Amino acid sequence: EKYEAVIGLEIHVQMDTKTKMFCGCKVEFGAEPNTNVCPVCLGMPGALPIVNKRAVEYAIRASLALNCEVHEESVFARKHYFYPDLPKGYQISQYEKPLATNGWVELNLPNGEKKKVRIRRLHIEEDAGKNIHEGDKTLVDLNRAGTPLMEIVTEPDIRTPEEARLFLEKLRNIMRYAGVSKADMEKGQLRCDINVSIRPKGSKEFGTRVEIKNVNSFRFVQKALEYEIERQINVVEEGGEVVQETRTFDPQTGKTYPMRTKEEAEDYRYFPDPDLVPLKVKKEWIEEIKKNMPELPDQRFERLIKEYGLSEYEAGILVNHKEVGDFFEEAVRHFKEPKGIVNWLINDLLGLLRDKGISIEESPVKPEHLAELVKLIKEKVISTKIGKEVIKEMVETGKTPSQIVEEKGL
Amino acid sequence: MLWKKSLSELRELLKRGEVSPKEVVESFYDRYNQTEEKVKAYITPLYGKALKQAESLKERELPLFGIPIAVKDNILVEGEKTTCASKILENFVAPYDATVIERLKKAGALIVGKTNLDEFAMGSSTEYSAFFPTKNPWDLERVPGGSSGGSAASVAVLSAPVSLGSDTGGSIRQPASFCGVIGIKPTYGRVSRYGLVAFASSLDQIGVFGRRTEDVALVLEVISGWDEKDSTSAKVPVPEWSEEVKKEVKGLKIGLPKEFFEYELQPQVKEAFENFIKELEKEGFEIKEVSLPHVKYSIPTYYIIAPSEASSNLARYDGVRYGYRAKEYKDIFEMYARTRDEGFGPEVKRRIMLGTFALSAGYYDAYYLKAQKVRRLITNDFLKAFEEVDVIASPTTPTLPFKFGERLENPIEMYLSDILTVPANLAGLPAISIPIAWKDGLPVGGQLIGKHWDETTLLQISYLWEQKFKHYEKIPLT
Amino acid sequence: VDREWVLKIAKLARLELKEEEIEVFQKQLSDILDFIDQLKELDTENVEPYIQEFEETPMREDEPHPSLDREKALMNAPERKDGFFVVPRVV
Ligand SMILES: Nc1ncnc2c1ncn2[C@@H]1O[C@H](COP(=O)(O)OP(=O)(O)O)[C@@H](O)[C@H]1O
Ligand SMILES: [Mg+2]
Ligand SMILES: [Zn+2]
Repeated sequence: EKYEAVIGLEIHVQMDTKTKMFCGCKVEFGAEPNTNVCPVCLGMPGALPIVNKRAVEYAIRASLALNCEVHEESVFARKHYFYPDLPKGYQISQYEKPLATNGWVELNLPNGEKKKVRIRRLHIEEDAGKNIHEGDKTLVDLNRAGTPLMEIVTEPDIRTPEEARLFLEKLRNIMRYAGVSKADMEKGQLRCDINVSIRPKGSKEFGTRVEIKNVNSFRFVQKALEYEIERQINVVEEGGEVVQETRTFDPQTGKTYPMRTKEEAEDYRYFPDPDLVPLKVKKEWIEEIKKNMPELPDQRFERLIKEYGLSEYEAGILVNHKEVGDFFEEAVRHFKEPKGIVNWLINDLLGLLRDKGISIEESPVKPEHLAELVKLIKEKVISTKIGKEVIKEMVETGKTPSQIVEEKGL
Repeated sequence: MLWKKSLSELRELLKRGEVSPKEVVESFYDRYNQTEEKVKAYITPLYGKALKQAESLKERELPLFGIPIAVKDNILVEGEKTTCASKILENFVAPYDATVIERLKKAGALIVGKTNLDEFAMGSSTEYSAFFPTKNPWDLERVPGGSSGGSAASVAVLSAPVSLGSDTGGSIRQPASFCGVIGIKPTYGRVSRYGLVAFASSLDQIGVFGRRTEDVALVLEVISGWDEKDSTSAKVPVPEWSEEVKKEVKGLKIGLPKEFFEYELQPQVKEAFENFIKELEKEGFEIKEVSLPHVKYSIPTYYIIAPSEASSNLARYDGVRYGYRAKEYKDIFEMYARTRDEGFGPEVKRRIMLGTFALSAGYYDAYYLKAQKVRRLITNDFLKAFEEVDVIASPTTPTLPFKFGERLENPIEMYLSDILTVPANLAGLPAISIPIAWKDGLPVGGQLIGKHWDETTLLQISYLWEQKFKHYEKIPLT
Repeated sequence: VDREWVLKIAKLARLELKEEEIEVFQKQLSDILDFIDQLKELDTENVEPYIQEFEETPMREDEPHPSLDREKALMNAPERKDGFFVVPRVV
């Protein structure tokens, strides 16, 4: 191919706090419209914002996990625009003087090579509410207004639709491991806006940028990107110039579309919120969060390979789905046969749970039961043939391996 | 005559059952009915409701037990309209109480009404009330000042003894001056702005009007102090001001800014001020010239900062969650833009346009950011002058109360009312206006600016001045 | 300052100015902009923008506070439906 795709992403990550960013109302999914709501988060006259400490703590933790420089002073700024889901006529975020800057994420590519995607910034900001359209009216639920968000912006370091997805998957897994956010697109906990340009191969200049908004799954960002890259290459080699715009993606058609409205963006009239003093983050607090950092996926990966002698295929599975690794390690604790346990976990249990449509957190086979079953196979109490029969019913019932061995004869 | 009595006189009477809360309210209610048709201090009189609230008021040892108090109608009082004297907020029923109203209620006070103001507290005369002008009780052809016009006026006629206003660039002091009453704006951060409809967040402060320094010192003590609902409220203990006003500190010093000599003053104001200072000199105050090399820049600075914050803070009045909404519109855009053009008054609309300009990229650096820097230069003038002196004095106003329509022609002529008042808001300093003379039938205010957190001294000098000059005895409208 | 300017600024601000206002605000704003143009004289390289003094950033524990009763939250609403604020549809 003659060309090269240049891709940057803008990710909004919802923080797993109990409380909103600037008031004490609950953050929770699927409440009754306008119940978790407030003079503050409702943009009522006279109402003042108060910074959530855990929101701050989580955003520092996320910054570090993304290898960013955390800035000891940062400033909340007002971002102005008029829209029914934005109560105050402005969004409180950060601008100049964000929390974190100059970070990176490492991608592990299929071909086995590792690549870096830079994090340009991470800043703290509050969410807007949600609109529902019904007839000639819009219905506004402000339950979500003021929910804490980390806005994460990438440098245009991504080169491939697959890389874009892999980035998004790693970002999600880091957030989950760090414990800062559940980060599932399904529940609106992670949003992603895509920016993409093309470029003659090996060029250092930047091509004209198209923005694709409201792509709702990691798979859809790959699909959107797959098509858009094709679209732009067509335009350029047909002798045309690619035009700078925002576009939408239809999951049903797998295509990107320009917008009917030629509506240009308006000046945000940014300035430090005068209801708030600068966010001052002590070095001592960064140190404390750094020292007490949960274990991160790249670390866990090398640890399992060592501590348990798993293959890179095995550890990858256990690390890419954290709760599988957690299950494994709680099982290996009850019976110190790691090789046998991964086998029966990957080759047997996982597939059986998938079929019944049940997550590993909620499986009838507890780590004790798998460790126990693998014990009977190792000690030659039962055969593999019999072991595969009992695991199926373990999943079916919830009874211990020893329970059903007795109930049916050894 | 009861409404003619101070809070000290009223408290002794209430504590010993000689009078009840209901009678107090009834007294001021009458005086209200005597005066209101001429004055027009209130948007929403709540004497009726206060009468009923008085019946259940029983614990006499509460610091403001039976005391009626007027409140500016940009401070939220739960269950009653808070209009900010705007079409966009008439019929807005407050869903919660400002922190100060909570604190007054807890102290036994009785909210007796919502007071008239310039719309959204922008103006110096109250003429910009979207409903009607409040008039100066000492000459009803004259303005009471602004924006807290009605709070000053009602304290002046004694339709209430004590009153809450707010001060963004002189909105308590100026009205205090014009209406011949004591009015203080405390240090920025001393009183919570929770429930205060925000104009300029970095400049706004609730404050107090009264006729006796003790009345003012007590109401201020009650409403002041840290609020968790306000990030800008200071975690600083509130001084026992009621016990502190009556004390006398020896060898205090007063600064007269040299740069203020260049300010155009009406001869009557100049004369009244000179005499205030001479008389203070006699009582043993040392009088010194100070420099504030940047003060002259206060006005330009304020009229960049204030409009800017105002355009941001008024972004929320939109026809979506509360208040006024235009009747005819084809779009959300029209709904927005029509609601606002129709709901906002002219001065408000003027500062919104100016504000969204000053914050616009391309102009932000030379406008708002620049102004916030000059603002530090102006604050620093004060901190350095406070190394040599204890308070800074000047007239509160360059002129005597002016006539209706006099400063509506060019908007700028209204702004120039604020030239002596805005520097204290910029520096975040407390400042008091006390009545110093009566000239051609009209009140004249003397202003004292204090150091951060030094409301005590401002109040002390106010107490000493009233003993020499008993301005609390001058009652307008018979 | 232009008619174009007045209209552009009012758009940003969501004011649909009446034709009477456009002409008045042309002169008034021009005047005010000349009026406040005094600050260039001053040197502010090496001056920090004003912030109020504070030792630590005021923060709040992550503990739920009782929300506003939905009835009170909606009572002032120009139009409400089924727990929702109602506005003309947006695209
Ligand atoms: N030519 C380009 N091709 C692809 N992505 C780009 C290009 N230019 C910018 N981006 C991406 O768009 C996002 C932000 O774009 P930028 O213009 O830097 O900021 P903004 O437009 O939000 O002010 C970043 O993720 C960045 O990587
Ligand atoms: Mg954002
Ligand atoms: Zn809230």
